[PDB]
Amino acid sequence: MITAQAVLYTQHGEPKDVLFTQSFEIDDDNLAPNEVIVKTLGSPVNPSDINQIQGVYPSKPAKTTGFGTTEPAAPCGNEGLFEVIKVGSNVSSLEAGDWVIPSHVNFGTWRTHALGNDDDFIKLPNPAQSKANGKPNGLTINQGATISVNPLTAYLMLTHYVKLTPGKDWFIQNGGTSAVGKYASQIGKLLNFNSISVIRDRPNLDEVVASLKELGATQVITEDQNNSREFGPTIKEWIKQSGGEAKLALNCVGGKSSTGIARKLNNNGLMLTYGGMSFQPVTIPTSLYIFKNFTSAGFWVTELLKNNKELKTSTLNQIIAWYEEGKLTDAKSIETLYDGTKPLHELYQDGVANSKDGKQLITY
Amino acid sequence: MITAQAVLYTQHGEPKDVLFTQSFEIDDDNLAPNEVIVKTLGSPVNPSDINQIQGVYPSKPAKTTGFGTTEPAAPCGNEGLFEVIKVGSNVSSLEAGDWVIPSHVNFGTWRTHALGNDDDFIKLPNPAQSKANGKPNGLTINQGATISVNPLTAYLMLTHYVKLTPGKDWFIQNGGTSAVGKYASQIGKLLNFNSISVIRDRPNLDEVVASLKELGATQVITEDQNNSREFGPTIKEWIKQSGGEAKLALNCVGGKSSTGIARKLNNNGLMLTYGGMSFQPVTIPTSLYIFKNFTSAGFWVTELLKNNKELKTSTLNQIIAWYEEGKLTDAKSIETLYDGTKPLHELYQDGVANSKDGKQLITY
Ligand SMILES: NC(=O)c1ccc[n+]([C@@H]2O[C@H](COP(=O)([O-])OP(=O)(O)OC[C@H]3O[C@@H](n4cnc5c(N)ncnc54)[C@H](OP(=O)(O)O)[C@@H]3O)[C@@H](O)[C@H]2O)c1
Ligand SMILES: NC(=O)c1ccc[n+]([C@@H]2O[C@H](COP(=O)([O-])OP(=O)(O)OC[C@H]3O[C@@H](n4cnc5c(N)ncnc54)[C@H](OP(=O)(O)O)[C@@H]3O)[C@@H](O)[C@H]2O)c1
Repeated sequence: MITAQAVLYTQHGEPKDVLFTQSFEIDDDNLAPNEVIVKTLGSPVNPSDINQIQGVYPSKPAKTTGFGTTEPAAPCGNEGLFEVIKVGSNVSSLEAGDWVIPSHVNFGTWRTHALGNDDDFIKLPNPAQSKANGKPNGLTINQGATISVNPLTAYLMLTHYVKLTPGKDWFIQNGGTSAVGKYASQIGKLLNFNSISVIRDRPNLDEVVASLKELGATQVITEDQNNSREFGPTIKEWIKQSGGEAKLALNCVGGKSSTGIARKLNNNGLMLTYGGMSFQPVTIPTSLYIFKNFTSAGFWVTELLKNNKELKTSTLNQIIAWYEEGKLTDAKSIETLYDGTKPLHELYQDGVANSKDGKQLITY
Repeated sequence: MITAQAVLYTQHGEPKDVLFTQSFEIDDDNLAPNEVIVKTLGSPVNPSDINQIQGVYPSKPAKTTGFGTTEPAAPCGNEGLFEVIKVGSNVSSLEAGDWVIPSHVNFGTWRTHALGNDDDFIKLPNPAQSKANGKPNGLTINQGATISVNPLTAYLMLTHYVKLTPGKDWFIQNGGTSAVGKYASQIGKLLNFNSISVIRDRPNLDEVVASLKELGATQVITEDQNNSREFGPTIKEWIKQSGGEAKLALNCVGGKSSTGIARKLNNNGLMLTYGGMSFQPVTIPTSLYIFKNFTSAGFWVTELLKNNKELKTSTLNQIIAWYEEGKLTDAKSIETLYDGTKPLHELYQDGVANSKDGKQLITY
């Protein structure tokens, strides 16, 4: 008989307002033949998780009484890393000790345990298994807990929409310091795509520029350079010299930033909007559409991979392989350990409030 | 020897400031074997013509001294209807009396005459020729003079990008009172597309609404209604109750208007931006891209048809056929006749100044 904790809400709103923690019990002695019990190792706070609770994200778990509430309640969090604790009599694809992520969104990963069927999960190698398998590296908890959204998002935006000629063509991305952006820089490096990362200026600009170039940005500019008519020819020359074109823009900021990166594409450019961190709309001069044949589209990993297990699997497999080979590193998280002294929902509330500090991971 | 008149400018700027009339001589007796002389029958004042004169349009005729000026000067106007006055010895694609339009932009149509080669012109049937061909109608001067831009633009936007299901699907367009808008409404009716036209409010709204519905708009709303969150569900009902979807948005306004019509599309909607009458940029909420898989693109008839003679021909032929069959009517022009007493440039300056009154056509 396991006592678990889950972060719930019964009504949408700001996480600081509507979240609470619900204790509930899992009976490890009553597993159906295809059922599995998992224990959470870590799960991040993503913007989508927050948007989901706020009610402005049209993919969400049902509100149910399943965690022992009287009011229907929804769990929180869409990705995370779990460890298999026990499996039913008919489960052969998972065993105790295995690492898994949810196979689908809306599973609720802001909680200590879960009961599910074996097909609710996708197996990741644990570090012991990686090492036994002759890999130079095993996954860290943060790498496994964050493998399913941001790395896939970067990979798919860079490969699924426009073919960049290796060693020649460019993508331009804003939110250069974001977790997605750091994955995008690395994957650009691994696939030999040139890239410009746009970041907000900061006192240690030089340090951050150096870090992003190491990850794999070709050039790094500030949003002020992004805004600059004067600086524009600098960017054109970079591209001219490469013999390639700027064919793809990645936008998770909106507002002026989206305008700026759109302007820097060659004619017949494509922008994918995948976030709006500024809360400002995507703003594009009429002339880009008419005269430069700019196209502005969206990207939603959840929808793309909704009914494409094949694409999810091969992408996820590539990310796993890169980690095991040491070719990819994670967007690092600020980690907060749950030990039962402070209610679980307060840790996540803190993670939401502190997300400005950088990606937050709640660990167990 | 023919004495002609051309509207020119030596320096870019507002038409009211920079235009003048230049007399020039055309020799009707010494034509090269491929050369053609034409007499202008009518030419309209279009936004792009003004933008060229203003120097804010990326495609413009070269400044030249060929009209007999000291300073180099450019001609004005991109479309018009001409009558063939005389052809060279090797010309067999055109005869005297034939009706033609320019085959390419930047021809300079704000003038009485032109000398060019036969391939500078595209033949339309004159009313004699339509009659002899058994059509119930021949083209009018305004229909010929304005056939080459706005109706091709409306047709191509409606048919070249997304397939609307006849009798079911919708497009939504702003600038509903524009010439292009009025063509689109009719072409929508002819192809059995449902549509919403968004227009600016005005004293005679009821009359304008009736007029556009007569042309073919299924529904007409004001920009206020376009902006209204409360009115939104009413528009969604129109589309849902028809059994179709709103798949296409046509934008020539920009700004809040572009936002509003984008919001009315179903998932996987496409917006085509073909103008920016508000001078505000195309503004799209991030959520439409991510969650509605909205796409925003451009339309420039000049670029699209620039190397697609077959598509241009097919479209032009259909527009001609509908006029001939009496199935399509022109967006009406306010016509100013040049009798040679008032300087030609003054007629066009007036046309420009009065273009807010509606499409202006100078006739000869
Ligand atoms: N569509 C999808 O499928 C999908 C999937 C995953 C993620 N996303 C989106 O990707 C974006 C980043 O996600 P993440 O997980 O990588 O988050 P993250 O690690 O927390 O990074 C947040 C980023 O936003 C920047 N930022 C914050 N406020 C800003 C502002 N007002 N103007 C400009 N930049 C601002 C931050 O830059 P600073 O360092 O300067 O503060 C940082 O780069 C989010 O919009 C998220 O919703 C979308
Ligand atoms: N990209 C291409 O290939 C292409 C081809 C043809 C035309 N166009 C563009 O299509 C547009 C219409 O051209 P047209 O020849 O049809 O001109 P038009 O007949 O003169 O129509 C002008 C339209 O603009 C509206 N308008 C004017 N000022 C406005 C403002 N501040 N806000 C909102 N609406 C405003 C007018 O509405 P009101 O009645 O209320 O005044 C009217 O609907 C222009 O932008 C033109 O440049 C583009």
